[PDB]
Amino acid sequence: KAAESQIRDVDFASESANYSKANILAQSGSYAMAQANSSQQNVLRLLQ
Amino acid sequence: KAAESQIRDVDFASESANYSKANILAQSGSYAMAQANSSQQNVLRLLQ
Repeated sequence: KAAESQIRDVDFASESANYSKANILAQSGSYAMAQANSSQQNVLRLLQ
Repeated sequence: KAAESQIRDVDFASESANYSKANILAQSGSYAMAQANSSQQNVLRLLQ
């Protein structure tokens, strides 16, 4: 029963680290997308 | 998609320059046409 646990279950020690890392990366990626969508507003200064 | 954009779309950077240049040229050409039409009034001074 212990040898099976070694294969099947997850260790919350590492799992919470992975989750927090992925969450901060999600925030960063959302900011990057929000900036990428806006990165073209400068063209209007040419046209106006 | 980016490789296609490189071939198909236009860059407003250069396009606005081309457009403004052509517009100023149009104004100058219109003035030149007006002066060309008017450049014959001086004959009347002979006849009068």
